[PDB]
Amino acid sequence: VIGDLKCTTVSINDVDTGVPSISTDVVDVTNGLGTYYVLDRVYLNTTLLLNGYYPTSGSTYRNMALKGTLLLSTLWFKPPFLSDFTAGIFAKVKNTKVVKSGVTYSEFPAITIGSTFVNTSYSVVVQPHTTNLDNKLQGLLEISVCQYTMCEYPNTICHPNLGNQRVELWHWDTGVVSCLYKRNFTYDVNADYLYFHFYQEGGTFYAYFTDTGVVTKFLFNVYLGTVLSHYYVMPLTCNSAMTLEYWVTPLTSKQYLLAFNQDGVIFNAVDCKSDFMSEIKCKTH
Ligand SMILES: *[C@@H]1O[C@H](CO)[C@@H](O[C@@H]2O[C@H](CO)[C@@H](O)[C@H](O)[C@H]2NC(C)=O)[C@H](O)[C@H]1NC(C)=O
Ligand SMILES: *[C@@H]1O[C@H](CO)[C@@H](O[C@@H]2O[C@H](CO)[C@@H](O)[C@H](O)[C@H]2NC(C)=O)[C@H](O)[C@H]1NC(C)=O
Ligand SMILES: *[C@@H]1O[C@H](CO)[C@@H](O)[C@H](O)[C@H]1NC(C)=O
Repeated sequence: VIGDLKCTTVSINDVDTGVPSISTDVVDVTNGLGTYYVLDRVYLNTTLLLNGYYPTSGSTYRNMALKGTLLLSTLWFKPPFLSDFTAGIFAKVKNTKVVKSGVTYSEFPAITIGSTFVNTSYSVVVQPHTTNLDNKLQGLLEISVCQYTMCEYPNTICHPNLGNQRVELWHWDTGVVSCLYKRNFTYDVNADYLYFHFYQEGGTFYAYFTDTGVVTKFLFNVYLGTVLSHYYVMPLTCNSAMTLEYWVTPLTSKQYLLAFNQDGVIFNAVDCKSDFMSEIKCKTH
């Protein structure tokens, strides 16, 4: 169980198979991927040593995406899918683009980061939403940090035009809900991959993002005053048979050597303590 409101009892499959296999991918930071621009300053034709929240080059992502249609399996809402959120996580999210009746769509999972996922605590939610405006599909990231009454078995659904067996049910809250943060951010519905840094330091939750290139850029922060402990990528139920990828690898406080080109772009990165050559390279400015 994720949150502890019994929101639904419709098409829940509690009988227990094996635990699903989670696909893996090797972390490669060489072209800048996994790094973010420094918000307070732009760098040009230079290379910089700094401390940040970075993944371990050479370790793995896990594809945390769960695609469904009608049946929600209870296994989806436990480890290894409910996972630990310590220092932070770096996300590599495929923008699944499926074509139906002349229209290309934009679908990928939503993620919640929280402690207990009870309405006595604050949970972060990053949920995509698309809407048809002037016969052209636009995309938003709906970002909020609230005292959500999260559900046991939280899911999202795809665009109605792709059809749905299920309603969307990841929290249940009729009244007013206290929110530390809420705003929407647009994203390019034509992007192949979206990239996310989520981390926490000194009671503050941070977030970075990009839908262009491989190097993220500051999205928001908010002071929570508490420590978050878990993340859950929610299953996305839909009638289209589509392929979802939500690759997550942990961040830790590390030292990276980043190279900035003439346009201010991070085009190369080195994880200093990852391998022996990276150690030496960082030790030679
Ligand atoms: C805050 O969360 C709880 C759920 O954890 C909400 O509802 C009650 O919770 C208790 C214990 O979990 C259950 O035994 C009750 O059955 C729940 N109520 C109902 C009507 O089912 C509680 O209402 C939430 N508060 C707000 C303001 O959303
Ligand atoms: C973030 O975007 C969503 C989607 O555009 C906004 O939700 C809509 O708001 C209108 C008016 O408040 C409602 O009548 C619609 O039903 C909402 N759409 C859905 C799908 O729920 C939301 O208000 C935006 N929030 C912020 C803070 O910008
Ligand atoms: C580095 O940056 C400057 C900034 O104008 C640019 O003109 C120059 O061509 C770049 N390349 C080198 C090798 O300095």
